Amino acid sequence: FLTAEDCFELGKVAYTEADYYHTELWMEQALRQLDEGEISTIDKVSVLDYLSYAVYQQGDLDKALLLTKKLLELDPEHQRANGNLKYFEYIMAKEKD
Amino acid sequence: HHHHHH
Repeated sequence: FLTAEDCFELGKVAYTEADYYHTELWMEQALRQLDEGEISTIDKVSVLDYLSYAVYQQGDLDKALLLTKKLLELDPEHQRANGNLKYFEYIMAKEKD
Repeated sequence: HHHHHH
């Protein structure tokens, strides 16, 4: 049985490899396990940080934004997340044409 | 963060 932390380690390495597809899959699995109440050294915000950017890297801005908003519900002061929100929004606005 | 825009 792969734990939330196991999923996270796998996703983190995928991330560095820039394998965003597998980052999203592993990070998603981590999150679900967390959402279901798994007792883990890893936290939701950290999963969300990777997950949101991985989804972005694959071109789903809409979903990247939602995950970002989700992270910020949890950690409103999150620096990267706050930046990401404005960035994603900027690109989306410039996208609409 | 690794491949971040910043």
